[PDB]
Amino acid sequence: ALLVPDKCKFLHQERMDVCETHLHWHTVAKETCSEKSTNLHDYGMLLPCGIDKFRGVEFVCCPL
Repeated sequence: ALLVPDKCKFLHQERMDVCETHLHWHTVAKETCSEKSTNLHDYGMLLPCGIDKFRGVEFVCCPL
């Protein structure tokens, strides 16, 4: 479980049809925080579908 601090927002994204890399998900997360002028505070991999493969990510974006 992730603590959500200092008025940051919690976001999850999950696609049954998708089994992708950590590298993929870290970018998605980072591009989503970035897109709203907020930083990626940290993240977590959802549903292992293989070595370095997952179907989702949860993450925390904080205000600049």
